[PDB]
Order: sequence, then C-alpha cells, then structure tokens
Amino acid sequence: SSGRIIQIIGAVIDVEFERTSVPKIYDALQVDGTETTLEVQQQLGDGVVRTIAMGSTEGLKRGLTVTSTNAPISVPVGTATLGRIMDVLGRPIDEAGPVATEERLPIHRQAPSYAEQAASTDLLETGIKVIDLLCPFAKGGKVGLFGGAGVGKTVNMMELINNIAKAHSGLSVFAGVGERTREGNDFYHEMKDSNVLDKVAMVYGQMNEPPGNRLRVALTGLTMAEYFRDEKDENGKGRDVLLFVDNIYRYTLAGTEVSALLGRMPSAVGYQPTLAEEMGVLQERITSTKSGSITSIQAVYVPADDLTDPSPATTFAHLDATVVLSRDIASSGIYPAIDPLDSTSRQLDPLVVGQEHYEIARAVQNVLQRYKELKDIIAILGMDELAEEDKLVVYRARKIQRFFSQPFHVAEVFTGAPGKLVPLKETIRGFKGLLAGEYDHIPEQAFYMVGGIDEVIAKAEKL
Amino acid sequence: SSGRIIQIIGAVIDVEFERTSVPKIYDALQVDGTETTLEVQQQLGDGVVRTIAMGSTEGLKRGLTVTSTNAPISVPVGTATLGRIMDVLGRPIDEAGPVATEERLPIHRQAPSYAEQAASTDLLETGIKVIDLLCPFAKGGKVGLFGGAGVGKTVNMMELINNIAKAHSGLSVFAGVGERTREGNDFYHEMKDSNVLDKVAMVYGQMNEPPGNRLRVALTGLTMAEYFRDEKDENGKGRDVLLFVDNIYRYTLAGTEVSALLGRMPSAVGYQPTLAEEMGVLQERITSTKSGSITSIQAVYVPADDLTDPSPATTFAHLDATVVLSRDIASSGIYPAIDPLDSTSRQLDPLVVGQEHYEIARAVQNVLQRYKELKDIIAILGMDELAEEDKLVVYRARKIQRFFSQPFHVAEVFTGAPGKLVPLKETIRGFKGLLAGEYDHIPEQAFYMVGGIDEVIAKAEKL
Amino acid sequence: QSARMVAMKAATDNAGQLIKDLQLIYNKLRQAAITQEISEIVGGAAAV
Amino acid sequence: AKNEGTIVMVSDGIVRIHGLADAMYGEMIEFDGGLFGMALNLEQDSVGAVVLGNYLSLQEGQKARCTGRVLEVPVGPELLGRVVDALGNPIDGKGPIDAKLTDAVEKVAPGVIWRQSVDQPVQTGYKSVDTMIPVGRGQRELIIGDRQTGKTAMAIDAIIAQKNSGIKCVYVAIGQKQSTIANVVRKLEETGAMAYTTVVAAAAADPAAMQYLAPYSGCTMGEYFRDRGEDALIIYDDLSKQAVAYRQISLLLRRPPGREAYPGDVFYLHSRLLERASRVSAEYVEKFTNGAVTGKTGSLTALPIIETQAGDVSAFVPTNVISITDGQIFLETSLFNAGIRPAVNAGISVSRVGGSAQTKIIKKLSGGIRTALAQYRELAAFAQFASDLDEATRKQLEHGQRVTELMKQKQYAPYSIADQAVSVYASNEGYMADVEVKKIVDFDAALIAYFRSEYAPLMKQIDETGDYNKDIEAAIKAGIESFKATQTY
Amino acid sequence: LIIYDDLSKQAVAYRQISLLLRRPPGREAYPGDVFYLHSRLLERASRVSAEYVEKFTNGAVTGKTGSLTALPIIETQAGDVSAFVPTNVISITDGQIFLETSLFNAGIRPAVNAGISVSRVGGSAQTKI
Amino acid sequence: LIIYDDLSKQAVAYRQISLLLRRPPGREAYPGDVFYLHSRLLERASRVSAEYVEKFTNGAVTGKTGSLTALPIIETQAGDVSAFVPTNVISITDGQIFLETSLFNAGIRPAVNAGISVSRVGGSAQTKI
Ligand SMILES: Nc1ncnc2c1ncn2[C@@H]1O[C@H](COP(=O)(O)OP(=O)(O)OP(=O)(O)O)[C@@H](O)[C@H]1O
Ligand SMILES: Nc1ncnc2c1ncn2[C@@H]1O[C@H](COP(=O)(O)OP(=O)(O)O)[C@@H](O)[C@H]1O
Ligand SMILES: [Mg+2]
Ligand SMILES: [Mg+2]
Repeated sequence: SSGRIIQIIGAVIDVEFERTSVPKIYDALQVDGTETTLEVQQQLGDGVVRTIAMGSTEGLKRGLTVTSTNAPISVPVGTATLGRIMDVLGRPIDEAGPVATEERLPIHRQAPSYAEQAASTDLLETGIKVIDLLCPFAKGGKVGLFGGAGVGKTVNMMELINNIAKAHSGLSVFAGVGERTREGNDFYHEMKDSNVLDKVAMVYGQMNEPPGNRLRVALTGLTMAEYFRDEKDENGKGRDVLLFVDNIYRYTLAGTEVSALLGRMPSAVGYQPTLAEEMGVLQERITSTKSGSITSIQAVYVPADDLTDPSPATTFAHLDATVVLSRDIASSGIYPAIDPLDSTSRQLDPLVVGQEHYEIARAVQNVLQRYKELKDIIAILGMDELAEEDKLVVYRARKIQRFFSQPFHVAEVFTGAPGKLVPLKETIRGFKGLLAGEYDHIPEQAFYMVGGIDEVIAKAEKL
Repeated sequence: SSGRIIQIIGAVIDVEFERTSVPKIYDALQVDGTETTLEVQQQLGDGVVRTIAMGSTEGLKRGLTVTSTNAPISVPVGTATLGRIMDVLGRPIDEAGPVATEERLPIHRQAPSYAEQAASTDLLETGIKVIDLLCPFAKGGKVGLFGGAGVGKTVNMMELINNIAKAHSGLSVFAGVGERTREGNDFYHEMKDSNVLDKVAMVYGQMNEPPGNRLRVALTGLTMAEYFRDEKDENGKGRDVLLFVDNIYRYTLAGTEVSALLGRMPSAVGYQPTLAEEMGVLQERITSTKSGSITSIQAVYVPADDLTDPSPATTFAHLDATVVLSRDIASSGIYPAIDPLDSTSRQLDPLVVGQEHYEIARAVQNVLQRYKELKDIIAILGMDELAEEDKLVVYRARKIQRFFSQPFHVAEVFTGAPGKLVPLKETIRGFKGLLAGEYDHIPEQAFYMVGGIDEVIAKAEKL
Repeated sequence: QSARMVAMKAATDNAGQLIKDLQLIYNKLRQAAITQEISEIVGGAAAV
Repeated sequence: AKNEGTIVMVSDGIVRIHGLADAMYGEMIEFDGGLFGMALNLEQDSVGAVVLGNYLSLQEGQKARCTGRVLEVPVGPELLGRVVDALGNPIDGKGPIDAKLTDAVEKVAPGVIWRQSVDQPVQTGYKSVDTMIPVGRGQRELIIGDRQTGKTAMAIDAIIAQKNSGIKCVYVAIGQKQSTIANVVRKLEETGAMAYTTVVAAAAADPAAMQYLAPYSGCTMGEYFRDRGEDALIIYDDLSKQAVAYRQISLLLRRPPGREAYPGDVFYLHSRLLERASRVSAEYVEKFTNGAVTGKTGSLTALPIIETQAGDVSAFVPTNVISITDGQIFLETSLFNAGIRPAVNAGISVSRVGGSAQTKIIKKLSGGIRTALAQYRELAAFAQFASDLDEATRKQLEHGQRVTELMKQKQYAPYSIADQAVSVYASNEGYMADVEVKKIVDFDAALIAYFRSEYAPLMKQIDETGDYNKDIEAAIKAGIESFKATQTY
Repeated sequence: LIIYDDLSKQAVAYRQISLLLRRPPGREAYPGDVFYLHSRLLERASRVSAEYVEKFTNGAVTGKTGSLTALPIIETQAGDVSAFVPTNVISITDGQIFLETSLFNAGIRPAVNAGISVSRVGGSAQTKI
Repeated sequence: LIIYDDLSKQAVAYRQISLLLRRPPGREAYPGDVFYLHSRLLERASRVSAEYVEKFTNGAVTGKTGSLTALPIIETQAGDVSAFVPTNVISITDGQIFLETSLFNAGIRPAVNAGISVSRVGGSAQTKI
C-alpha cells in the first residue's frame, strides 16, 4: 500500500503507513507527483517511520501520497561509470546521456570480516621532501591530511594526485563532499584537457545541497571503489585502486545537523551521541583485503584550529600516516606548511626503511625540539648569554626549517616559479650534510624554495 | 469582559480573560482593590496571558479580579515635569503635590523612519575647552562616560546641563537605572543646592526595585525627552534635549535578569538571546531629526576588565565618543580631570571638522605623548641630558596641561569664581598660537584656571 | 656599568608584552568556560 | 476552510496558526492587518510562522490566509538608483517602483558542468589589493577585521571604482543605524555612483526576520544581470549580524546550540547564500534566455564583510566563512593605529584564483611579493635579540621596509594600472635603494605625476591594453632614469 | 549596628531552595534574582531625617535622627574577586577592606591589604584629630 | 595478567548507550555512574589466600595462591589529567606510569616521566638484588 505525509520539519519528514506494510530501516520511498526521494531512518511505532529527504522540501504539503520500493538506494557500477559524473543517487549530471550499464549495488553493506585482512608491504615515493623523510607512505594504506581553513589541504591533495595518479596503472575514484563547485569544474576540465578522463569516476555533492545529499554522498563513491576492488578478469588479475575523499568532516557535520530533529540528546560540544559509531561504520569499509587493494587519501577539517575537538580526535585513530598543517608556519611564507613535530607514520622504524633514514629523521626531530625549547629564553632574555652549542643549534634549526620548503607544479599560478621534484636519496644526502656541519657558512636565505642541495649551493654562490 | 489571576510565581503572574476580550502585547492592567499594574509580555492561548508586576507582589492571591486599559503605560508629559521627581509609572515621590499637566504619551513607540533623518552632521557646543577640541560631540550621537568616583562626574553633569540650558536654550532629562538611594539623595540635594533643579526632570529607579522597574525606566525618560524635542516655538525651530542614563550596564543586567525570569535559553556568556536587539531598540530612538535632536550621555562600566565581553562590545557598537577620567590628573588639581591622550571621538576627522582643527588636535596629542616619553628619562637619568627641543617640548606640554582647566558655572557659589563659557573659535586660536611658539615667554601660572586667551594675556600682564 | 640598565629595561618591556598576550588568552578561556558550564547546566535541567 | 486558520499563540515575533491544511513549506501567509509571514514548521496539527513586519498589532483569534506563492521580490533595471527594504518596498520617498518581474528568494546555485573559470580582472583602485590579492569576475572575496579598521571605506571605494567598466552594483546593509546608511547613500550620490547602484536596508531596529532575509533578497536582485550575460557586484555589510539574528530565532525556537551558542546548521546558512556568486558559461546563458543572447558569459562578484574580536581569526564564524570564499583580506588594528592605512596583513591575506585574474603586465611584475613580505615580517620580528647582522639580513630588512612603505594609500584616490605597474617596476629593479625611508611616498607621488606629465601616450597605451613587451619595458626604464637624473622630490 | 556573618552561605542556601523549587537556573544554577536578594537587603541600612522620625512617632520624638550600619563579610578562594556573588556584593557596598592569606600566614595579625581597600565616605566620618 | 587497551572508548560507548536510553547526564555529558562502571571492574584483580583456593577446588589444590594483575590504558587530551574520566581511574588504581610527548620527541624512549610516577607497593614486589 501507500502512506501519507503527516509532518515535515526542515529536512526531516515522517510518513504513516498501515500496520502490515511498514518499510524496513534503510528503504527508499518516492513522493508521487514529485522528484523527491526519502530514506527511512527510524521506526516509531503505530505504523509511523521517520525519513530524511534527498532534496529540497519546498512545495511539499501534509497529506501527499508516498509509495515504497522495498529496496535500499542502488547505484550503477562497472566500467560504464568511467569518465562520467554522477550525483548521490547515481544519476548523470554531465549532460552526456544515460549510464550504459545494468549492474546495481546497494550503498549500505557490512564491513569485511577479520579473516579477510591483508598487510601492506610496499613503500611508495612521492617526490616531496618532508613527507618522504618524516612520514613515508605505504602501498595499500590510509593517509590523512589535518589542517584548518586556508592552510593548503587542496593544493597538497592536487600535487599528490599529479605526482602519483598520473604515473598509475589502474583506476581511480574521486568523491566530493561539501566542497566548492568551482574546484570540481576546474578538476574536471583539467582531467579532460589531458587524456586521463577514461580512468577516473567522479561523484559530486557540494556545500549548496541539502543535508540529505551531503549525508550519503560518500557511500556511493565507496561502493564504486568497492566494486572495482573485488573485480577479476578471465585469465586476468585484479587492478589497484586509488580513492580520493575531500573533507570527510562534512559527513559528520551533516549527521550533526539532523540529530536534534531525530529526537536525540546532545553530547560533548553539541555533537550527536553516535559520532564514533557512525564514523567507524564508514571508516572500516575503506580498506584492502586479500582480494584486491585500495590506496586512499583523505582531507580532514579541524574546526576553529582546535586539534582537541572530538571529530579530529576520533578520526586520528583510523589512519596509518597523519600529516598535520599549522597556520603559524603558513603565515611565515613557508610552503608546504607541514608541522614536522606532529606528523607520524607507521613505516618509520629501522626494519622497514633502514638504519640511515631512521637516524637522519631522529636527529632532525631532536634538533627541532631543542630549538623550540630554547625559543623562550632566547626571546625574553638576549642571545649573547646562550652557550655556543645553543647558538649552533639555533642556526641549524632555522636552516632546517628553511630547507623543508619546495615549489610545487600546481602552485605555478600563485608564484610564477616552475615546480621541482626531489628523489629521497638527494633529500637524505642534503639533510645528512646539514646535520654534519658542512654548510655552516651558507646564509640561511639560500635554503628557501629550492630543490636539492646543489640548487642551494648555486643560489648561495649567485648571492 | 474581565479576567482573574490564576497563577503567581515570584514576579510572574498569569491572567485568564474571555476568548473575545483578550488584551494585546505591552498593555497595562489594573488589579481591582489594590494598586498594582501588570504589563503583558506574551500570549499563550485559551485566553491566558503571562504578565509582569510593577512593584512587590506580597499579599496577592489567586482569583482576584483584574480589568484592562487597552493601552500601554502612559506617563504625563509637558513643562510641568521640570524640577519634579517621579517613578516608573509617572507618580511623584518627592512629596511636592501632584503633577499639574493632563497630557499623556505612551512609552512604547516606533523609531523614526529613514526619511526623517537629518541631512547633515552638526556639532554640539559644550563650552569645555578640552572636550570641544579633542573629543568633539555631535547632535544625535551617544557618549559613554568612564572613570569611577573621586574624580568628578556629577559636577560634569551639572556643568553640561547648565551650559546646554544657557547657550542653546535646551532642557534635560535624568533617568536613574539601578541607583543607590544615598548617592541619589546626595545628587538631588546637590542640584537643589545650585539653581539647576528647575531645568531638568528626574525619573529614579533604585537597586531594591523589582527587575521590571529597572528595565522600563529609561523609556519614560525617553518619552519625556521626545516630547521636549518635538514641541516647537514660533517658526517651528525645535529644541535640543540632553538625556542622562545612569548606567547602561545595569540596563543590560536587568534585561538578562528579566529574560532568565521569563524562562529563555541563555546565549554566549550567560547573556540573553535578545541583547543586541534590545540595546539597538533603546538607542534607535535617540537621533537628530529635522525638527530637533536628542543627545544621550551614559556611564559605562567594563565587567571583568575585558573589553571583549558581549555587553561592552554591543555598547561600543553605537558609541560615537568616549570620555575617560583619570585619578592621576585629579591628583594634580587640574579640574575637570579628563585625560587627553585616551579620550576619542569619531568626529575628529578632517572631513567633518576641517583641516586646521584636526591638525591642531593631532599636534597637541603628539606633543603630549613625546612629553610622556621624556618623563622617564628626566626622572631616571637626570635633568642634564635634556636641553634645547626636549625642554621646549617640556615647557609647551606643561603650558598645555595647565591650559586645559577652567572654572565652572555650578561651582561659583562655593569659590566665588563666576566661570567661563569659552566658544570653540577661541580655543583653536589660542592653541594654534601656543604651538607656533608666540607665547614662549609667558609664565606657566598665567595659563591656570582661565577662560580664554585674553584672560591669559591679562593674567600674564598682571603676574 | 652603563649596559645593564639597557638589558633590564628591554626585559621589562618584553615582560609587559608577555602579560598582555597572556591576559588576552585568559579572557578567551574564561568566556569559553562560562559558556560551557551554562550549556551543561541547561542540558542537565532539560533532561529531567 | 482548507486555506483558512486562526492565530492561537503570539510571542516574540513568532506566531502559531491552526487550520492551514493546504500550506506549503516556505509559503507566504497574509494576516488580517495586511502583514505577511513565512511558514517554517508544518507540525501535525499546527503551523509555525515568523512575521515579516511589526507583530504588535496581532492578537489571538484573528484570521490567517494562504496565498499559494513562495517568497519573491521584484527584479529589473528599474531598481537602480533607489533605496528599498528587505521586501523591495521603497523607503526613499521617490514613489513606487514599476519592476515588471518577480523572482523567488530561495534557490540553488548552478551545477558543476554549467560554470566557467575566472579570467577577467576587477579593479578596486587599491595598489596593494590589485598586486597582492587580485579579484576577478565571479570570485568571492572576504574583508575581515576588527571594528573601525576601514572595511566600509574599502567596499565603497570598490563600488566607486566601477564607474567606467559598466558593471552593476548592489549594497546590502544589515544591523546598522539609519544615520550611517543615510551618510553612505549621500556619499554614493555625490560621486555619481548611485546611477547604477541599488541599496537594500535592514536597520538595527528592524525585526530579526528581515535582518536574516535581506542578503537573500539582495542576491536575488543581483542575479538578474548574471543570467542575461552581464556582470554585477554585491556587497554584504556585517554578515555576522545575520548570524546573530538567526541565532536569536533558533534559540527562541528552543533548539540545542553548539560552539558559542550558535545553531547546528550555521554553516549551511552561509554556504547556501555565498554559493550563488559564480560565473556561468555561454551555453547556460543561451538555455536560460532561449537563444535571445548568444556568445555571452555572466558573472556575479561578492564582497562579504565580517568583524572579529581583538583580531581573533581563529573563532568559530570567521573560520566557518573563510572555508567558503576564494580568499580573504585581513585588516589589523596594530598597523592601522600606527599609521599604515590600509592595514593589510600580508601574511594572513591570500587569494585562491591567483595570477589568472589580473592583466599580463601586473601578473608578470607582481610575483612573489606577498611571500617575501611575510618572510621580511618574520625576520624583522626575530631580529631584535641580536646585534651582529650579516649582509643578506640587512639587505632583506631594508628592502622589506621600503616595500612596506610603498603600499600606503589614501581613501577617495584610486590608482590606474599604469601607476601600479611603474611603481612596481621601480621597486623591483632597486631604483629605491638609495632613497631614504621617510621620503618614499613623496618619491612615488612625484614619479607618478612626472610620468603622466611627460609620457602620456605610453600611460594611455598601458591603460587600455595592459600588455608587456621589451620596448615597453625599455621605455619605462628610460623614463624612470630620466626622472631620477633631473627631477627633484 | 548589624553584622552579617557570611552572605555567601545565604546565597548557597538560596540557590539550593530555588533549585528544589524547580525555578529556571541561571549561571552556576543561581536563580535570576540573586542581585535582587542582596541589594534589597543592603538598602535597608540608612540614616533617616528628623521629620521621618517625627512622623513615625507622631511627635513623641522631636529632634532625633535614626541610623543603621552594616558590616557584611565575604570570603574568597586564592583571591578570586571576579566570581558571581562577590562581584554582585562589591557592586552594592560603599567601600571594601581586603584581607589576604599571604599576610596572615606570613605573620601579620591585622592582615589588612591597604592597596585595594578604600572608603567612599572618607574623612567626613572621622573626628578632627 | 590482563590488559585493557582503552577504557576511554568503553566509557564513550557506555555514554552513547546511556544517552540513547534518556538518562540524565552530568559533567561532559557522561552519566552519573561511570565511576561505578570502572571501579566494579578494576576491583576484581587481587591476590587470594591458599584457604580460598582449597575451598574453591574442594581439596584438589592444596598449597598455592592465585593472583590477577591488571594494566589499564588511559589516553588524555593535550596532557590534561584533570578531566572527568582520568581522575577516577587515577584515584582507583595504586600507581601510575606517565608518558610525555616532549620527552618522546626529544629522543628519550620510552618516555617515562619519573617526577610524577609512583608505585605504592614499592620494594615489596622486587627481587633482592
Ligand atoms: N586609507 C585611509 N586613510 C586614512 N583614513 C582612512 C582610510 N580608510 C579609512 N579611513 C578612516 O578610518 C575610519 C574607518 O571608518 P570605516 O567606516 O571605514 O570603518 P569600519 O571598519 O567600517 O568601522 P565600523 O566598525 O564602524 O563599521 C574612518 O574615519 C575613515 O575615514
Ligand atoms: N605551495 C604553495 N605555494 C603557494 N601558495 C600556496 C601553496 N599552498 C597553498 N597556498 C595558498 O594557500 C591557499 C589555501 O589553499 P587551499 O588548499 O586551496 O585551501 P584550503 O587549505 O582551505 O583547502 C591557496 O589560496 C594558496 O594560494
Ligand atoms: Mg581547506
Ligand atoms: Mg562599517
């Protein structure tokens, strides 16, 4: 049978059915005479369910009719989604006709079990000095970027895509969750200008959409990536998959925006009481199993520049490598503004990267920590009273934080300088030479926005 | 067509009327057999209205009969209110007979529209040399008074009332929001000791009153000032009226106390949700129209010595000038004790006052600041290191400091000095001549306690 | 003997700047704490 | 009775109606006295509506009526030069407006495929903004700072500078006293900028609903030109007052708050509004106007204004808004009170569009200035606890001081492309190394005056085209040398 | 002359009673009229004129002026002079006398902190000497 | 020997369950009986006497004692050990081992801070040498 709308408050609507036809928890319903789709959330008894609209609720009135479909939201999958743009419901929005497949998969499913887990056993180079030295990546692992507003998350993501995804042999999925439409258009035209549009699929729900679209838009891209991961060919092996997610924080924000209207009580600083559970449900699906592997990079937003806030604090435990950006470094003109005393990685142990790399990283971090310690007494008092070793430490640390800057390829519009790519061997050579003391006569201005140590020597000599 | 009390909780009273006789918002009700006025705050349905009692509620009980006036609280207005003292309801409390006039005006009224605004920004002349040069006033503006007791605030109030009554033939209204009874009695007898009582009206609200009275006591003075401004003589010139508010911080505190009593969710640091709207609606009726102009002067107290607090910030959103009194100046016997370097006004701008006025003010401030800087070296390292232009600056700064004092009209009864009302054009000439070095031979004592430059010349020729 | 006083005056100025910044941070924290306590009290009151 | 009801509860500008069965979400409701409301809550047996006006004349038992239409305001070229309120009703006394159309207030921005990248510059007249934080057609740029720092002056100068470019302007005032609005209107009218400008006013005494609804009406008015191939520009004054009003409404609706007592969806309120400013492509224009206009692109530029407390850019709402726009201009009190006006913080301000939103000569000349300024600021801050200074540090410091003194301007005094280009070339090639620090402003003014006096055709050619060539650079260098040799400052 | 031992305990008891009577709490669960609780108590300490006494006694007492003096006491914790009830009280009185623990522990018996202690009435409430 | 890797996450899950059942919350929205939750679990680790073992096994085991050691783990936010949850666990347990970020980043590994680390059992649980 069919139900009728009895109450609407913002994005939350509830429908009343008969006692013998109440839909299940995650079913999809359609409003007759309209293009509005509703997803059930709770069962309240007496044949009443509470749903969330997947669009604008303007022009909706009490007493309309709603028919059920007895199935969750299903989206197309396969090779027919490569080179196309889709929305949360899987409908094309690129003005290029319909999707040419027939397979469908539900967007809600359980996570892989404990027995079907694999161990990442491969390093992956990037060409970025600080990331390579102090936070190595692993093929098949999870990476996250932490930062406030306007610190360089998008630029670093684009540079990582340029350095890795271009030289890739596989497929890719890009999901946009509550970001700018201009960035999406720019990325689409950048990919279309080159000939890599045939290897990627895009899903877009941005900040101008109702909370219903922003809530469930990541699951569609996750489903597409999951289907691509567990895909085999007759006499053909599987394919590696790269997944990119933009501002996974908007998913939890959209969950927050509708918690009160669903009838719950707030916790912590106005957050929903089911933050960790609904974060983990999504996070446990982004993983690599015995049959296929996934490499993912996510951007995490830090509200009000507070790393203690519950959302990033809960997110911290779901990643293998964490990169933290600081506004203090960015405001000093140093790009990329990566904080070297708060970035860690599970690959940084002597059994995986070797002895020399580990010693270099440890020495660099020790010098930086010592300089940060000395800062206060340097500031309030003078500098003459310091010990000579402290002066050497100060100069070396300043040169070290100068040497971590690098010009990017995708940042040529902002500065006008060509990009540089540095192999990690040159980085290790330069940092070992710097810590040894061979470059104690070079001015600290020569270490700014260069590539290897040879460029430092040339720039110093030209000065 | 009569209602009755159904519920009493503290100072909140609920009254139930008949369904076709319900009163409107802000109407005033009368309890039959007693003397209590109830002000409507909101409606609830089924003929039930939630009100607030003006005064104490001891002795009341449920079931008492109440009748409506179908109008807001109306107070008597006219020239018969000059020299009298009244409460929030417009009733004498000074034991001097009933108010003679019959005219009435509601205390709730819409602010003047955008089409009624004045077409210019004139200046309000005070006669005080320091005020008119460094923190000039402006018709229709709002001025905040800083500094506690022991430096002279009430005396400045006397002088402003007297000068505005003398020069521009205007009147004044004084409203006391949460005032001490001892200090209020002292102030009233201080005005009565002089002959200023006959040119100003009082409405008094004291600390031991219910919070409703301390909230609706500024509107009575506002209505009286509005009537004084609107009435016109031959040719319809209009009048300039001065309004005195005892403390706007206590107005805010009464607002949040009433909001808490009514049962509203707090916002920010404990304050009520409608802080800015309330203060704007209070300050939007103080403006300069084509007919006349109402100017207000209020005392400002910064809670916790933190300007970032919501109420001082909302205060500073409207203030056009701030006057700060320092105890250090009063320690040297220079009265009135007004600090030149810390008092600011938005009117000091070459567009508004012209080129020469702004330049003279800036030069005076620069000289005073340089003298303050040289004080430390004079005191610590000795006098000998200072000569030539340093001592020129020292002498000019001392002369400027002495020249900022003048006798008042209200103190002539005590010390016998008649006092002076220096026009604005005279001060600029004197200060410009002083800065140029024309009076470099006059002794310092000739600049003391004198009205204008001619008086300085006479004192110098005598001394 | 003529440079020690320069050292001390510089130190005093730096200390004044330090206490200014610390006072700003303290005021921010105090406002945050008051807001959090009021919100907690209201939430506890509503749940009953 | 399907479209009739009665008022049941009245409190604080929010009323409760019982009976409007065939009521839509956001539908307009008219009361007995000629007032209007907007439905917000379609409860099971009641309707909650806010009143768009003065509610003191409403009592329980009155009548309510549905109109069958959503909120909409008039639009067109007839609104230019007038002053209206949030509903489009005139308040200047010049008579009724005769706009021929209406337009809904709540809409959704065009999708991903319908947009186009920003490549056309917009000139504000300021030497620092143009060469450090460029603005283009379709970009959204934020002006943020403390109180009395010079934000409205920058906005009004940007509006005034569009005299010749032929783009339309809209000014929205939220939570301001009437006298300030009148003064701004007078200043706009004297300069002639009122001939192509509209003003929407929501004063401090207006209800919170109108202060919350005014920016949407302004954006709807400004979108008329974008959809038909023209260009526009909209300014939001005190966008934080809208958040304050929305917080008041939500709290009076008893909804649980978050940080600083703000509602949960305070981000959506601003993201839904600021996403409507963009640049659309020719295909979208042709589809919208049914082929009446072809080969033309539309645009809509936005300049929101937000105020902070004690220069705290790390607050909830400033950071909530910084993450939406395409850049920001930060004004700091420390430089303002010290005599550096405009007080643009080089290290904090940034533009996301970059060098593609400025002319060729300015893009080529002004590269890496902002990062160098930030590095100089850091070095100057650090170099107070040392006396042994090397040559590179001294040169960097003394170049940074000159660069800082170069970026100083006066209000109501716009600059041209040629003046900025020649000044930047003079600074970049070290022609001001031997100039004393306190005579930089006189040097710049004298150089501009002499260059205009003796090289008019070159300045005119640079003004019209804004191109860069070897002969142009040689002529610029020769003129600078000729000024340095003979003229005195 | 009346001595109020500690008004803070009175405020605490008032808060407990108000909470038990389910009134809407404010800051620190205090009801909305704590200032009304303290100010209206402190306003009854006053000196009245001779005409008031003559009216009250119907001429039994002719040329006398009454009076009443209060000496309230407030306690702090490590010099927290910015809490709710202490600030409410400090806003009402006509002077303050400050005593600090660092003085009594040191060995000062009066332990009066003269730095921030002032009297508004001043020299009028003294004798010639 | 038992080891709980995070009692904070258990407290978070318990808070979610309690809030979904509409029980009155307290400080930091935690329920009233979190202290009971941790205490009635941590009190089950101890040493028993030989008589208890003899009685439990009905004479199967004669001359031996049993024990159960616990090593809970608690994570703080920016070194704030004054939060609601960590204080209860600190009060319940005997000793604490504090690890610091500044020592870890400075090369001291493990990052034990001996200034505020205690063991109430002391030398009674050591070998002679
Ligand atoms: N470039 C400039 N040079 C000198 N003075 C300036 C400059 N720009 C603005 N001013 C002046 O500085 C003051 C700033 O006023 P303005 O209205 O622009 O500030 P605001 O930030 O909008 O303040 P408010 O908080 O009142 O809205 C005005 O007196 C203005 O004339
Ligand atoms: N390597 C870099 N070189 C120059 N500018 C940069 C660099 N990285 C970031 N920026 C600047 O920082 C700003 C923020 O970049 P973006 O990542 O797009 O925003 P967000 O950090 O908010 O995602 C950009 O406008 C850009 O100008
Ligand atoms: Mg970002
Ligand atoms: Mg302004």
